[PDB]
Amino acid sequence: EDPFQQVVKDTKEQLNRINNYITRHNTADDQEEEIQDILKDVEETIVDLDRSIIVMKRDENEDVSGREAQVKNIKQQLDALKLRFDRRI
Amino acid sequence: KSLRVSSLNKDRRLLLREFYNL
Repeated sequence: EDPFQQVVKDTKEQLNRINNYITRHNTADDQEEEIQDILKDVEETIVDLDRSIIVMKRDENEDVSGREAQVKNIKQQLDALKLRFDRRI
Repeated sequence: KSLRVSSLNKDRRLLLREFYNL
């Protein structure tokens, strides 16, 4: 919807897509470089979401607690995924 | 198959643009 919500949605979708892939190829791979590149891009995307929250928080007419909870959730999704990725044997 | 989500990079740039409107 707003640019922030769109990126949130794209990021969860992007993480979910790799997660589905890992389930189907859980052995240690064609997409190995690709997955590393996308995960690093996701890291830097979350930094952008956090900066965006920082600036919005300056506006006393904004409550960023909903956005903060969405970013925390994405970070949890990313952390769970990174471990799955790392542990393919 | 590509794992990449379409419009992800476009959407990030729109975020950063918004970031400089604020």
